[PDB]
Amino acid sequence: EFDAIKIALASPDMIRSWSFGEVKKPETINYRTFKPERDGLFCARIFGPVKDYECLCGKYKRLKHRGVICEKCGVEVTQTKVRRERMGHIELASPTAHIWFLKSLPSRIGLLLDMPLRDIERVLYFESYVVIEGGMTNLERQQILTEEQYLDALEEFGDEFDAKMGAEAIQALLKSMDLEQECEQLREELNETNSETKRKKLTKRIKLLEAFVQSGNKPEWMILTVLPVLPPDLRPLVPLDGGRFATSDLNDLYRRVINRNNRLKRLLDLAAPDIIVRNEKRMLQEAVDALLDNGRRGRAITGSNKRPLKSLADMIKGKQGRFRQNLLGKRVDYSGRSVITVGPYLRLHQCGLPKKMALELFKPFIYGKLELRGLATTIKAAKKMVEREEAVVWDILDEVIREHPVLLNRAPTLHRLGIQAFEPVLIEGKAIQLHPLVCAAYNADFDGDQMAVHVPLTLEAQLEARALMMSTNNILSPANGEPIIVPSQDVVLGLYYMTRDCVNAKGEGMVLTGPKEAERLYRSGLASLHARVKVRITEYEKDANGELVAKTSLKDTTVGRAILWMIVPKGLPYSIVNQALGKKAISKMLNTCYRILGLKPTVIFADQIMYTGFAYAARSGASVGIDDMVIPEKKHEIISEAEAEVAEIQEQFQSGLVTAGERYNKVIDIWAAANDRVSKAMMDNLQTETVINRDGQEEKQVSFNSIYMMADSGARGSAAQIRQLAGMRGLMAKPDGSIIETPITANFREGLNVLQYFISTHGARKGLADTALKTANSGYLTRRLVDVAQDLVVTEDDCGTHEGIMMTPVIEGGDVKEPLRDRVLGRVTAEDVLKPGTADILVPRNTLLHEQWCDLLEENSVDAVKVRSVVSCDTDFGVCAHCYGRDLARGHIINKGEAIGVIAAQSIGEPGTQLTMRSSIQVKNKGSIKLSNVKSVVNSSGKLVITSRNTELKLIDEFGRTKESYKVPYGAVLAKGDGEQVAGGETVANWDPHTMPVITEVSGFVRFTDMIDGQTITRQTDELTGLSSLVVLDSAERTAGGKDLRPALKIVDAQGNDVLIPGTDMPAQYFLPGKAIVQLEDGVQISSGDTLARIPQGLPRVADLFEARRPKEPAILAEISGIVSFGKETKGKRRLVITPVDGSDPYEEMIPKWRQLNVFEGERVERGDVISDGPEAPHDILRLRGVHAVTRYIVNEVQDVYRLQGVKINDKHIEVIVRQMLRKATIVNAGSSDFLEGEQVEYSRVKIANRELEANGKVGATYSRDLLGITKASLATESFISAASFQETTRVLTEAAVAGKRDELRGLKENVIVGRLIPAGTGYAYHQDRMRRRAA
Amino acid sequence: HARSTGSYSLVTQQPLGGKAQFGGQRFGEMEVWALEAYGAAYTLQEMLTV
Amino acid sequence: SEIGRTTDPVRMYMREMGTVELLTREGEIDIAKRIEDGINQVQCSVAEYPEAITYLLEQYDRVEAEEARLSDLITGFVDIDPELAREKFAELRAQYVVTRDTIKHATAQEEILKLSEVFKQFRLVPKQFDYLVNSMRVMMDRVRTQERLIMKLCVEQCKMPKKNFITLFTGNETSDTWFNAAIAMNKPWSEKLHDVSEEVHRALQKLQQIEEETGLTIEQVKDINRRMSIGEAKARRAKKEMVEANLRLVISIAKKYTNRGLQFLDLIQEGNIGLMKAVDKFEYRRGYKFSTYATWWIRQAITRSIADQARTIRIPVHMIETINKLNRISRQMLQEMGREPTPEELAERMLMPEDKIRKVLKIAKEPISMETPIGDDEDSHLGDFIEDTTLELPLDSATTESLRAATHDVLAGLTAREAKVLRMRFGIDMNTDYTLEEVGKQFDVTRERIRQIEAKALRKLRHPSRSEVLRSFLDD
DNA sequence: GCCTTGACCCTCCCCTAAGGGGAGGGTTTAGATTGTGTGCAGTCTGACGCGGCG
DNA sequence: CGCCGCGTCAGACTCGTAGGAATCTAAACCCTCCCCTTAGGGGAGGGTCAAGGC
Ligand SMILES: [Mg+2]
Ligand SMILES: [Zn+2]
Ligand SMILES: [Zn+2]
Repeated sequence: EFDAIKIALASPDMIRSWSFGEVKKPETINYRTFKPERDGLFCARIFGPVKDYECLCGKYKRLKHRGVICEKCGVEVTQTKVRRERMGHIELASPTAHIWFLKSLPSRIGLLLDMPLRDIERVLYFESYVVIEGGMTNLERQQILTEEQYLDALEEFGDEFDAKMGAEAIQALLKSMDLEQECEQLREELNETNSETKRKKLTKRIKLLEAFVQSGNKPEWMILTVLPVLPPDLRPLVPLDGGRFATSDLNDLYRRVINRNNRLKRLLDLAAPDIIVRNEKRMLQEAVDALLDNGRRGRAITGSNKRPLKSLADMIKGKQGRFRQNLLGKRVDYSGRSVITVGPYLRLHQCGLPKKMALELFKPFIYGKLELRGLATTIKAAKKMVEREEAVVWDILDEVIREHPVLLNRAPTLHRLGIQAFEPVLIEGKAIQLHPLVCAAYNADFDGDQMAVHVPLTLEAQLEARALMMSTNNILSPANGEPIIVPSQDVVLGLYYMTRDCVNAKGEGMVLTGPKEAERLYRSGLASLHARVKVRITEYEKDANGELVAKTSLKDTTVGRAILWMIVPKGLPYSIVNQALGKKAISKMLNTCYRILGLKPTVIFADQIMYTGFAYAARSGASVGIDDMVIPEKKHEIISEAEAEVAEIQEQFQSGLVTAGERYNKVIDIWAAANDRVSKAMMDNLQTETVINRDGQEEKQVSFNSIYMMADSGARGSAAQIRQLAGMRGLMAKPDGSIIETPITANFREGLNVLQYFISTHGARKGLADTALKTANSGYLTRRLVDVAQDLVVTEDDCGTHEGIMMTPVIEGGDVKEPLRDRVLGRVTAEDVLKPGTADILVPRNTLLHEQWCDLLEENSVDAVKVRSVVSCDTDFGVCAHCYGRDLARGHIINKGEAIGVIAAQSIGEPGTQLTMRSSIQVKNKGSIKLSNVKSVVNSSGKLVITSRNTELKLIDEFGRTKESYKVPYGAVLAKGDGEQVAGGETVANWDPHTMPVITEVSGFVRFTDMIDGQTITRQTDELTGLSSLVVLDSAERTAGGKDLRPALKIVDAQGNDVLIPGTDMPAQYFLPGKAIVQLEDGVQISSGDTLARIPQGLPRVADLFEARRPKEPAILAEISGIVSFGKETKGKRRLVITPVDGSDPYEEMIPKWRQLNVFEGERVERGDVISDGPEAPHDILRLRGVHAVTRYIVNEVQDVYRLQGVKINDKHIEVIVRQMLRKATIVNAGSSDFLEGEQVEYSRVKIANRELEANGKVGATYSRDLLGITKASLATESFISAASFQETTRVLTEAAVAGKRDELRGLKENVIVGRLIPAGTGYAYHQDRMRRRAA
Repeated sequence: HARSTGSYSLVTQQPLGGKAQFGGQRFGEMEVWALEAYGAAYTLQEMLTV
Repeated sequence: SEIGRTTDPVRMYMREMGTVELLTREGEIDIAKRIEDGINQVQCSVAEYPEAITYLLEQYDRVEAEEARLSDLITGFVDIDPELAREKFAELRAQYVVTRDTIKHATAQEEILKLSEVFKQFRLVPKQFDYLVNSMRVMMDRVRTQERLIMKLCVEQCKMPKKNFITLFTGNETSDTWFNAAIAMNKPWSEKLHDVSEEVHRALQKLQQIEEETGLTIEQVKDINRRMSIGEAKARRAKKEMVEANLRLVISIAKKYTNRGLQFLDLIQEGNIGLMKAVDKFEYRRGYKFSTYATWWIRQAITRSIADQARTIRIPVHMIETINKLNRISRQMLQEMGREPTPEELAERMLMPEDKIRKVLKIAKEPISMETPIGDDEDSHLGDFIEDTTLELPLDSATTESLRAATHDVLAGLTAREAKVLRMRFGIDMNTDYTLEEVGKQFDVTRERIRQIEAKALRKLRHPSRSEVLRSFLDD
């Protein structure tokens, strides 16, 4: 049909060619006989007939006369549907500026004219004149005149010059300007400029003028002289049920425009005084502005409610505009809704659908099969049969729903498992019966939740429901490869109770012929489910081939584990059930079944697990009583002891031994300790207090307490909640967040009193208000992520890149937060993985690291694997299937046509409602030590002194992999020789946290340089030290001289010889900053390593990381590598000069010195190391360290937020969003290219342009990749439709109109807007043969 | 509540809102993303157009 | 200076409106005198052209036999009963005839000026005076447009010097005596237009009638018309000073209409139009103040524009007034009874029948916005509940298609002639149905035979062999 | 059976005599009057563009 | 010319039923145009009913 959408400015002739007549009157319809009035806003002569195939006068009344325009009424005899398509126009009596091109910032009229919006608005409002042309006059072009200046220069310099006011003046200025001449003038002005602010000004204006030259647009079309009128059926005036009329606000706004325009024409006919005509022109301008965008300029016009009228711009923008309410999502037919209940009998692929719902949802199918089977002669006979609900329409309904899936949806659809397809089973209720195992995917409970049903109509939709969306395809999560159709609550409690063992249970110690004998003995009441017993078990294993070989042996098992073995599929080991099965063990059992045997055994296994767990949770009788909340018998004395401690601390505070701060902190500490004591006593009295007799002798076993069994199986409940049931509730926080110093010593088994309950509600309401207010923030973040990543699709199979990220385990301090195996599983290697035994290929170059390769990496010592990433994919407009890796929902490599961007955005945004809206080194374990980035010297006391700020300590095991990683401050003295064994708890590093020491260069003697005493020093004596110290104070502390001039502590030999560096002849001196305390004099020897001077020192976070927000005061990084020097101080901006050795030397910054610097004048810096400290800005990380550094930073900083709440997301999904944030590139040197310098282009565009330029031997452009947040990256897309539908619709449509953009509909949103197959999924083939039957 | 076909709005011709109006279910933006995350292009195209 | 500080056009208007100070009782009088002197100057400049006075005396002799009345020709005299006008018309005719023959040339400037000053006495109705001045504008603008078509062709040829093309063109007025002097320089430009020297004739020889149709010189006509322009620019600059001084009166009146459907600046602009009409119609010789007369026109314009454009569905002025009268009768009956009256008694206090008042009560209601929040929410609006009632149900479309198929089936089971006249008698798969005579003439057969054929075919289709498919498309 | 023929028959639209009734439109109206008139708001946080100081 | 505080702009969950908003306001003239009134008459356009003629 069409292949692109173009947007541009409309000329007056274009606007008159859309129209079918001029709207000349504000009449809508006759009040007596509601036919539309001629020449009005509803006019059948302009806009089309109001009855289908009938004129207005009734003279031509049938399709016999079609297309004939009546000569009496002028109405064309045609369909009335044309009243939705036929526009009109208003010929404006005065030129009126378009408010979008004036007032949507930056102003296009202002930027094109290079006038301030203050001067343009003064001319528009008839307050000032502007000189269109100066002539033989001293007046420059566009010079603004007040009225008196105009009347002076008019009589003084005659009518040689031309000066006007109003939008006729602005229009004459926009018409009189030469765009190409001004482009050349501005370009040669750019070639004369070094000021980067003015250079940005000029490149903005140049690309505006160039967009106007390249487009067909003319500047003067930004001033309206003709006004389009929307078709009247899109602004309908319709009679309501009670005879009242309902209208659009556009009729009010259009009527006001017509009324002020007709009065302006009248006044120009009467030759009114010009104060009246200027007023009418201002009123027509503000009426047209209110029609186009109501509320931008001035106060919003309200009509008859004091509610502002909805303008044309409000129709298409916002959450309730066309795009977001009607185009990006719709209300659909063949859709129902009901409360969901549980069906525990259902199979995983089926739902229960009420017969009353299905009879309506499937109604044309039933009509078709009633007429087809001869049971109805006519669709109306069939309709009456279905109304009467004859007994045969239920048979017809049972055969029309037979293999026909339905989609079930629960809002909010946070991820794609919120829509799943099921085969319906017709039930008799009114409630949908949902399978239990899918509820966790839906986040559904049966406490009043509703779900929507949708009927797939076409064969393709039915086969996508069956093949893509069916719940038996959805057992693995797409966020992480973990099972998402997983047992819970009742199932895991039944499977846990079944697989537990009692000590002296009935039937203990017999020997069973198999699991069938165990079931016989349990059912006949001769053995207990927990009787530990000896069963002959035959288990099958897969050999090297796909063959399944059996082994039979007597296992020491229980009766219930033998019973549970009967439902386990064959390729699985008996050790998978020979344990008590909690939630984790059952999830791992399902994952094991999936990886070993595949999907068909796994869905059968999951159904059998559900049935068995339900059955044996029923058999258990597992109740909850009040005697199950066993309160520890020593809780009262723990509380009495903490009360005695708090009383003695209170008496200490009365006796002045402690101030209120440490007093309060001591009370908080002795109550947190007593709470931990009560919790440990409660859990110890709860977890094993089955004491049981084995042949007379008492023995302890794990407890069959019901509260404990629910908590221990992972069914429901944490230890933190058993603490509130049976322990004490503990310390509560004020709404301030500060802890109330008297805790709830009660639990819920005992009562809380009124005061305890009140201070518990303090935090209960805070949590509930967080839940209520963070869904909006998480939805907004997910929407921004989808709209930044929607266009990313796996388009290629392999891009042949060799880049990638080096995956290592995440180690923060001395904990391994993320192992290598789950950071590298399902990813394609980027280089051959080698053993510690060198040059032997362990894993070849393009291997997808499935579980066997990961076990091979784990049994070897591989600590780092370089893998392929989407940020390093070479594919233009997409991603190859190898840089992505596995589809985590399938378990194999991703397919071409997968919308991995929507999956990534949903995977990140789904857990957002589980996030919150509001010194020395102690090595843990044994292993070798190695340090990195060390500036190391030997102290006089047998030490290692690491005088650096980039060093880090790493603890290696005998395996060879780093297990702990710390990093130590400047001048941290090492208690260890680096490179050999340490022990657990062994202190390796000690330093000063609160003060920064100065550590010397080489051994020698103190010498002084530029420290003129009395002006750079206060020599102060500390009364109990014996030797006085010398302070180098602030700059305002002393007079001119040493305040800015730096004291330099030289080191020389005692014979006066300056000591020279090993390797360089660099002069050994130490320049120290102000606020320093020195304890040294001249003459005393100092070896290398003496410390001479001491200078003393949730969900919003993820949203800030993806928006790439620069923090409040960032870290300061070294742009270029070199040596530090200092320029103009004593302004407030300390001037740092990094001096390279082989580059262009001067590079300065303006560091405000109210942040402590962490660099010295003698030490070098690498590009990007911290000069000052603070939260790093990701733009700086990208510029100075690169793309891999900023993606490493963003994935680590986002997974720190997610791992803290126990949320497991693959970092494929964060790398997808990071790749979509690195989509632009600013050109630094164009070469022989079509780009300017300092111009932001797409990275793929400049990469393709360089591919073509180095294909023709010429030099391509050089660029610097930008980092944009997810809002600025999704607003900077090459598609104006998706950007305008995301947000800021006015800005997007304004820049797209003045630039003359064209949208080729290449992403998912633009094909959703326009009702096409998306270019992903099963529409990927269609778009491929749409583009190869267009490029041919 | 269920609906196969029914009344439609005036300006946009989409189904009406509630079960009092015998209306359709809102297949909103997040459901469209859910269908785009599957490859359900034909299911989506019939939700949007037909 | 307050320039550039506000966005409100009301504040901008009031700001620029207050820079004109109010007039005294004496200021209105001499502004009105300036207006009347401008119009008197226009009239005394009109008097130089005779055919206007001839038309006016034509009008008077038409008043003599009463083809019209002089109450529509003159509003009065200054130094209306029909006896004084006889005296003044006779003395003016005796002046026009005594001027007609005296043509010489210095003597011709005595009688024209005394006729001008004696024609000054007639203060005409605006219609006749406007007709005379517009007639003179048409005469001078057609004379002027051929005057500059003379130069239109001279630009059509070549480069155009007309700095000294005007040297002896002034005064000759009969022939090309000025035209021959242009080639007398023999510069190349003086070539071009001269070979068009014949084509120019019917322009400056159409002067051959008009200088015999006006009697006076070209610049005499042009300069009495430029004196008319000076007089009307004096009268127009004085009307502008009376409108600009009285805009506070318009705001003073318009503030009492502020919430009846129109906005404050809309009311101000309509009242400004009324005020300009009042300035045109005011007579200071009545001794009244300008406020007294101008309030009538300002209120007229404001109330008329409220009746015209305050409502989406426009109610005519007669029904607007019926609604207003009904509303104040309802106010009186609600006060005197403490209870909102019913249309029965509301029709007994009014003079009107009850069924008239019921529709008047149903006629006065303003449309609701379809952006009205239902539930006073902001997510669901009134437009979300309004249904397209012109849509055909898909079961009705499918029934229509099945019925087309069934009638196609039964019409295939008839003779070709009978099925043709039965598809032609009705509009089946044609764009129009036909009458018996049209079907007959297409067959070259009578009307009654076609009636017989179609009645027989219908009787065939009535049989249950051919009817059970179609009987299913009927209801109770 | 096909085809005319003369006589009938139907509805629908316009006409009657002397205005009645009403709708919908114009026009003027002469004591003097000369600057509106409301709110409402317990958002925060980015982010951009600009006067104004240095 | 470069930087800092200020002005401004743009974003911020889907089912059932209730469900809106409620003030304010010429009169006397004149005109044309359209429909209406009896008790049916006249005609145009289009159908219908028995006669037969082949
Ligand atoms: Mg719930
Ligand atoms: Zn018509
Ligand atoms: Zn790739």
